[PDB]
This record gives sequence, C-alpha cells and structure tokens, in this order.
Amino acid sequence: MQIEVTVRNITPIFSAAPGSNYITIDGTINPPPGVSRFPLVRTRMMYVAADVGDGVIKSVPLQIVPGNTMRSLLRRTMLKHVIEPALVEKGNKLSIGAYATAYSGNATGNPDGVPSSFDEIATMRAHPFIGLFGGGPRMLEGRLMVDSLYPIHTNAERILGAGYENEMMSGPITQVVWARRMDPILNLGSSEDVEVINGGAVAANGWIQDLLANSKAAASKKKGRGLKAFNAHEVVIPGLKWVWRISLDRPTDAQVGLVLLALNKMTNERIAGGHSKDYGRFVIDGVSLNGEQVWSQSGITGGEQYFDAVAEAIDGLSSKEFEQFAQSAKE
Amino acid sequence: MQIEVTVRNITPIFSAAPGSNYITIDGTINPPPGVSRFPLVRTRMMYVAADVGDGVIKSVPLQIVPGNTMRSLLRRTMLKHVIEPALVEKGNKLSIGAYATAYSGNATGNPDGVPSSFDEIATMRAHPFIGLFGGGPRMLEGRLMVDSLYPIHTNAERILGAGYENEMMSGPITQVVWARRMDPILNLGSSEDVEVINGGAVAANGWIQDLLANSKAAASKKKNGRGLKAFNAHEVVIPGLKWVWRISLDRPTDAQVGLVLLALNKMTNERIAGGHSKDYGRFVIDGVSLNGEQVWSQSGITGGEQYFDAVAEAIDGLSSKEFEQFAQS
Amino acid sequence: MRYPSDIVDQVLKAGPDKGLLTWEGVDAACSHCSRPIQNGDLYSPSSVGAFFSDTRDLASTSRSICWRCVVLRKKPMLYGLSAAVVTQDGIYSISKDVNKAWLFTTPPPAPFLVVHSSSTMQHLSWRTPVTLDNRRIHVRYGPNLFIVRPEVVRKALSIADRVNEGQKKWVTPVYFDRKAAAMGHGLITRAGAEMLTQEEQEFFQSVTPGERWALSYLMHSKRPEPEVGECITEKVMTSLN
Amino acid sequence: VNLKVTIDLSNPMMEPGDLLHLDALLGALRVSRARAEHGDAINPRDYHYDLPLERYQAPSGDWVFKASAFKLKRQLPNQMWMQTGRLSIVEAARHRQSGYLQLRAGKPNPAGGPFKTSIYHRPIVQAELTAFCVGDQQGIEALLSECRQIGGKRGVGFGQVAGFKVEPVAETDCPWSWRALPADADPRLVTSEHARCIAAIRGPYWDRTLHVEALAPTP
DNA sequence: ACACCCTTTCATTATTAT
Ligand SMILES: [Zn+2]
Repeated sequence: MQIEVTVRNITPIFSAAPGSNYITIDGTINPPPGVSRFPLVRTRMMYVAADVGDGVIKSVPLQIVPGNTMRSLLRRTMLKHVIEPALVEKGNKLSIGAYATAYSGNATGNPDGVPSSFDEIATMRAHPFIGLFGGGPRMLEGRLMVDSLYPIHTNAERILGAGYENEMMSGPITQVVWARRMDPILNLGSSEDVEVINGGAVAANGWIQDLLANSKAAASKKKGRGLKAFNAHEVVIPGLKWVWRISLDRPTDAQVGLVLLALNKMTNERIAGGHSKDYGRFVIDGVSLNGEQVWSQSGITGGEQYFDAVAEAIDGLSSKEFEQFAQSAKE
Repeated sequence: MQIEVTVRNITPIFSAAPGSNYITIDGTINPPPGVSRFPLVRTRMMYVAADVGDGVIKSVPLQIVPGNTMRSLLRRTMLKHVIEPALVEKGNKLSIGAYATAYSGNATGNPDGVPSSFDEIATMRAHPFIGLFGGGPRMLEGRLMVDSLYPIHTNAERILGAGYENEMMSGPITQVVWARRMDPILNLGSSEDVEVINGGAVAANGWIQDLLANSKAAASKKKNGRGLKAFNAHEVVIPGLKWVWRISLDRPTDAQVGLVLLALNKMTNERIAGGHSKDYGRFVIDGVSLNGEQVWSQSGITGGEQYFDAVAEAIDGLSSKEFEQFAQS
Repeated sequence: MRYPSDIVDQVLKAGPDKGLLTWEGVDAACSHCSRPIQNGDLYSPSSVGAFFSDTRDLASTSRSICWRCVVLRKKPMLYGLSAAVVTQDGIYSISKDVNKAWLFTTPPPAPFLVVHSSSTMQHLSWRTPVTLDNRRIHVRYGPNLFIVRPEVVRKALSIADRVNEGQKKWVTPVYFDRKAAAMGHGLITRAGAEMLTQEEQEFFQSVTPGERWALSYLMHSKRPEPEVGECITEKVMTSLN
Repeated sequence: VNLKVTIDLSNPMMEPGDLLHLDALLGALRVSRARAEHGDAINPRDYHYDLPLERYQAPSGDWVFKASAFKLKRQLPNQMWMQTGRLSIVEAARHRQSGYLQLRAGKPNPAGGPFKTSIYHRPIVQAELTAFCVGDQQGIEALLSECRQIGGKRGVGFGQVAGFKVEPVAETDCPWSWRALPADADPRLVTSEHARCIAAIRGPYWDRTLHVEALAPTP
C-alpha cells in the first residue's frame, strides 16, 4: 500500500551486528594483532551501491536497523497495543502455541510440509493480523513486507530516489561508545558500606583474595571470569532522520488500518536494542500513505476508512482464527 | 523485438540458492568442520566468464536473479494487472487446467499429450498472452524470452557487452544478513504479559521447563523437537545497484509487445525473487530501451502507441474461452 | 528390446488387462511407450489423472496408451523399479552403491534398461530408451535423462584410486552430488585442484552429467567393489500379480 | 566446401543431455525463417530439412545430414541450475475465493497436481561450440546470423550466442561423423566413441517416435 | 456415469566438498 514513514531517533541506535570485532584504545576498528584490543559490538551495517564521485558507484557501508527487527517491532507494537487489549477486553484467550505463533510466526520448529486449505489461506490473509504476519506451521505468505530502517544519507541516495535531497546526512554516521563494568566491592570503603554483606569484611576480603588469585592466574596465562569487563560498542549517532518502507500487496482495509494503529502506537517503543542505555528511542515526523503526508504531531489525522475498518475488525477479533492458525496438521 | 529493462533495486535482492551453506559468527562462509558453523542460504549466483584486467576469461561469481524467476514475475504481473482484471470485467472464469496453464504453464488440465493443428498453433501463438509463454498440455513454444536479471557489474561484462561501463559496480555485491527467531515465551515478563494465554503462568512455566529439558537433551546428545530459538544467516545482493533485463519477443504481434509494456508499466508494485517478509526485491525501473530506443519515462511509458493500442484492442477482445481451448481442447 | 515397454512382455511377463480398446485406423505411436500402436494392438484412451507431471517426456500427443505402458504405469511397477536395471533375463536392483558399481563398471552385456528415482515414486520407465550397446547407457534419473559410459567411468575410477595411493585419508578429487542437485555437482575440490593435472581436470569436466551423477554413487570413501544386485523380478512380479 | 563452425556465447547454456547437432540448430533456424516468411501456420517438418547441408546416404536408406554434434571446449567449470515450478497457492486461494478460478478442491498438493511445487536441476556449461559439417558457407552464415541463442531452455534466456565464425577446413581435418549415425553406417565413419543406442539421427531429435537403432557418440 | 477430490501406500540407500 506503500507506506513510507520517516522517524527521528533522539537516542542512539544499537542494532548489534554479530561478529568478532575488536578496537584499540584510540578508536581504530579491528586492529592488527599484537596491540591491546578491546571487544567491540558494531551496529548493524549494510553495504549499499552508492554514488561517490561521478559515476564511480561503490559498495559503501550504511548502518541500519534490519527489516526483520523493524518487522518484529511493528508486530509486537500492534500485538501489545491493539491485538491483545482487544483480545483481553473480551473473553478470548490464546494457547501457548497460539501466542508463540502470533509473536514468533511459528508455534515451534519442525513444520509440517502438508499445506493449508485454500479457504483457510483466503480467510487468514483476510485476517487483520494473520495476513500481515503469515507464519504458522504451514507457512502462509503474509501480505506485509517490511523494509529495513535506512538513515536518510547520501550513501542511500540511489535507494531513496527523489524528495530526500534536503535533510540528508553525509560523512560519518556512527560512534563508538565505551562501557567499564566496574567491580562493586572495589567501591567498598567502610564498615558502614559493608554491613549488608553476609560476614561484612570477611566475605569482601575473601572475594578480594580471589580477585588477586585470578589476576595472578591471568598474568601467568598471558606470561572463572571476574566482574571487570571494559568494552566498546558502535552505535548510530542520534538526531538522524530515518526512512521505513512498509508495503502491503493488495491489503484488506483493516490490515493497513492495523499498520496505521501500530505506527500511531510507536511512541515509547525502542527500535532494536540497548534497553538499559535507552537506545532506539525515536520520534516519527512523517507518514506517507501512497505518497500523501498523513502524520501530524498529534497523530495520523488522516486515512479514516482504514481506522474504521480496523476498529470494526478488532471489534470482531477472536481467538478462533489464532488457534486454527497455530494448529499443526502433523500435531 | 528486443526490450532492455534497466532497473535499480531499492531493497536487497535475495533469490535463494540450494545446498548446505554455512557461516561462522564472523563472515567466513563454509568454514571447515570442527568449528561453530551456522546455516546460510545465499543468493542465486552462477559462475560466468569475464575478461577484466586481462584478455583471457575467468570464472567469476555473478549474483543474478534467474530467468525463470523473472519470466514468472512477468507472467504474474501481466495476470495480476492486465489479464485477470480484464477477465473479471467480462465476468469470465478459469478452470483448473486454464489456471494451471495461464499462471504456471502446467499441463495438469490434460496430462496426456494434447495434439494442436499448425493453424491453431498459429492462432494461439498470435494470442496476446498465450503466445508469450505457451505451456499447458500442448507445450507451445513461447514468443517470449525472458533473460536473467544481470547486475551491471564487471563480472557481467561479457553478458552485458558494451554500453554499460558507466554505472558499473565492482567487487562484492553480496552481504550476509543475520536473522534470528526469538522465543517469545522467554520474553514474557509479567502477569499482564501472560494473561492473554490459556493457563497463563502455569502454561508459560511449562513451556520454559520444556525448553530447558530440550536444551539439556541437546547438550547430552552433542556429547528431536526444535525450539523457537533460531539464529541463521542469508546472503543478499546489496541494495541500490543497477541491473539489466533482456526480454526478446520472437516475431511478435503488436499486442504481445503492448502486454509486456503494460507489465513494465504496472511492475513497480511487484517484487523480484522473493524474500517477501523482509521486503526484498523492491525496485524501480530506470530505463526501457525498445529495440535500443529509450522509451521509459518516470510515469510509465510514453510513446510506443501502436503496441498500447493493439494490446487495448486485445484486452477488450479478451475472453477466457481462448485459455480454456488452449488448455483443454 | 527395441522399446522400453518390452520390459512388460519379454521380461516381467504380463498380458493386457482386457478392458482395453483395440486400435483402429492409421497407426499412431503410444504417448508413453513411443511404440507404434498398430491395428489389432490393445490400447487405452489416456486416462491419466491430474497428478501425472510427466507430460514433457510423453513421446506423442496421440492420447493413446499402449497396453504395455498400462502395465508400465501400474503403481507396483512404478515403485518396484525405483532403482532397477532390466536385462533380458530379469530385473536387478541398483539401490546399493555396490550394485551401481556393477552397473557402471563391467555392466551386463544384455540390451538392458536403467531406471532410477530422484524421489519416492515417479513415472520413470517408459520415458527412457533401451541401452542396446554396453558402452553407452541411457539412465533415467528423476526428471532427467542421463548418458553414462562405463569405460570413462573406469578411467575416472583409475584416476581417483591412483591419486589416493599412499594416503591414509581418502580424499576425493571432485565432489559429485548423489541427488545431482547441488551447485557444486561437478565442481572440483581444492585437494583435487592441487593434485590432478589440468588434462585430468578437463577430463573430469568432459564427462557427461549422468557420469557425474553415477560417480557420485561411486566416488565415496568406502570404495564399492562391483557386485551384482539381487534379482527382484520375482518380487515385482509378485507385487504386480 | 567442408567447413567448421564455432560459436561463442555470452550467457552460459544448459549442458545438453544428448547430442546437440548442428543440423538440428540449422533446421530450427530454417523453421523460424519459414515462420518469418510464410506465417506461423506452417508445417515445421516441410522446411526443417531445407538446409544448406549435404546429405549422407546409408547403404539401406537412412539418410542423415552432413553436420555433427557440437563439441564443447569448456571455458568454465560445469555448474548446476536449480529451477522450480510452483503454482502460487496464495494467488490461487484468492482467485478461488473470488470465483475467477473454478476449483472445487480445497487443498493444494505440492507432491503432485496443478500445485506441485517441483524442483529440477539441469547442468550448465559455458564453452566453445565446434561443429564440423559439409555445406555452403553463405547459407549457414545467414541462418546462424539469425541465431540468437543455442542450447536448451532458451525461454529463460540461457545460452545467448555472443557470436560465431564459419570457416573452411581441410577434408581430412574435420570429422563431421561425431554425430548420430545409423546402425548400417560406413565403418570408416564410425569411431570408438560411436555406440549403439535408441536415438534420432535426424530432424526433431527429441521425437521418441522417430528414434532408431543408431550409432551415436556421447556428449 | 464419469470427472473431480480426499485419503493410504509403497519402494531403498546413504556420505558429504566448498
Ligand atoms: Zn506406449
């Protein structure tokens, strides 16, 4: 249905890229071996063909949030805010496999290769939620396609096309942020500080001698793991304008209404990761619904028929469709 | 008749490949055994001959979308955007054989060989849609060749020929994208989180205890129920790059070219090669050279009016009985 | 022995089911057998159900199945020949790799017929030609027709045995896929690339894909000595009757 | 004129399971030329023997064309093309609900039927194709200049011909006999690579009704 | 009454490179 929403992260973005990455104390990414290197968890980078120079199109890094992460964020937003409140306010209830199917797509691993019925597939793609996220044991094709969260950057210039040449960033886009993880009893300094510990000074001093023995063992190994862990992680810098391309292949009115309700309830949700460091906080400053701007500061304030259709369809929401979606033909 | 479609992938391209491919936590693809390897499903790649930097040719990995995939994409966008709306407008319906013939080229209406007279072979080859693909029980040869989607890349330079040295990408066009399935019962955190579940806390704790029992069983097995926790990888072709796409019509009528042109007009809603949940394959069409003449505008196709008029007179003259007699008899 | 359907009358002896029509008019070849249904020969109108996916390998569009191919299209004769070679004396099984070693090295001298399944059950036997000469074998494997030369197979085996003399661990020169489905089916290994001469690499590239598929069942580490499969024509005759 | 024709191809092609004869390709090109002139409503068997090629007569009937099967000098390692045939179950369910598809059956079947998701793997080679024949240089060059692709599966863009050259060669230098020959062929023409098989020697080489006891080599 | 459809049902090996 080609929803193009633009958000602004007011707090860093940490979609942690899996890898074995290190960093020097200065900030050089993945140094040659022999120098003192600290663990680094880089943010999720994609490669993108971009225009550097004049027609010298190159695969450059662009740090993003994965579309799987943003898809699950949209799913859990419309689940915790639209689907489950309307499912608890009436007497409907889900099985644990039905909850697992509604959130992770499938009730388990080991799916059945037996397909689903044509009437079943038509009714489930007519459902407000199941047709967006068609998982199940018999794998439906959910009609919702969720793009990755791309920063509005020159390196994504071929992706964004036109209409984004203003408010476009350039140059470096990320930042290494370090964390200490200091041992707590090294901060202990007085008998009044230690009165909560069983034994007081005895157990604290015993942990200190254990720390000294562990440090001696680590020095013997260089020439059981303590609570001191100095490390780094690369985040995306805040204040960026990002784009997010929801799309729906011939949607029901209620399904795109549910996507609009999840985008209206995207306030106070975290995008990818770094929960303790508040990372992923964002403000949506634009929603375009087939190209027309339908986001004010108060809310959507447009696309009314989608909202009435999803209101009438979460009024008619029940657990029977979720249960027969989660039901395995093998099991 | 030759049509060159130059597209630019807005999202990543992922045409999944067979085979047991693996990758470590670091990006080492197919590590030797004795190390932690993870399942990886790569993009569709074929080795192609290239002569870049030397006069001789070497086998280089070129990551493409198959011509079968783009052929079925052209078929499905003509059906979804031109053929089926027209047939619904006339109120015509398709049988099992006519549907399996028009939408998949399958011979399941008549599995037994169906004999077609050269005259009816000519009339169905002059059909705007049927002559493009053929198929069905008759196994008609189509007028249409749909080549693979080739990236404008130095590996593809033998396939591309001249005229593509500008905007030619180089190096690796792929990236391993990591996807994991979280177990949502592990992310249950409160009574209000779990009271939408039958049983609630007792069923949640039963799921947790079943998961830990399966984890201890797997740990003792290493030294068959699969849980919902998964972590895997898939290699995609990076977004933003440019592709060529060759569509050659073997002595067509004007209405068949008009049907392919209407496909290229309505194809911007479609997706290439799947990866559907992650919005993979979304693209824009940057150029369409019609026998080498650039005909693509920003709003569809301007010009080529004889093909559009011929396909218009074809689709107001289109009924399902041509599809039924192409499938059955 | 001229047509594959001759494994119904000459071997795995059976007659017509007698609910079949008698052919009239000008002769037409069978849609499955490729055998000409002459006048006075028993035939059926083609009553193939919609689950028949082998239209691409139908010989003719006559819509007339010969009685020999009606016996060939029987489900006990379908799954009973999921891995079989049909010589002039009887049917033998090639499910084991030693049996494929006997099939592809020193084969029987009869005009045999090699049928093998890439799946659980496929309409397999009628679409493949009979191997009149020993040195060129027409193997059917799943949806594809395959050509295997026994002497080139023994040459590849001699090379593979020679390059692993004196080595404790048996390392293959070139990976071949038993399903003939992997992209690397035909890709030479780096041990094979570092070991084999370029003439031998071009030799292993010059073999037919049926020979690559056969060598997949006979380039594994526990090298199969050519041993004849047990005769299963009594078994599939009992399953048919 | 006793000439040899080689073809180089930009796209890789399907590796031919049986012999890719030059006369088969020239016959299909002549059939396409006849469809260009005499309309699509032609018998293809009228013109598929109208070739710029001499004909060799076996001692008991059984004429063949003087062409040969294409030999491959491999530029690339042999790889494998997976392809699938799947009817879209989702689209069929939507059309069955809307009534555009008149299907009474409520359940698809990927094992068999109209909704059989099927997987099939065909071998792929990028090579140099050399064929030896006896024919007029001018006639063959026009047919192969009308040739865009070689090999099988040309509807999916495979085996697109980058170019070709047709050049004369000596009489003893070219073996055109590497070709599906009849069983009663001349033993001078029959080499060690030629073996007895059930194969077509002519025309439509896929027509199993036309297959004979032949002496053919192996691709 | 025959074409369309929903369930059984049966066949045998076997290692793996990158
Ligand atoms: Zn027959």
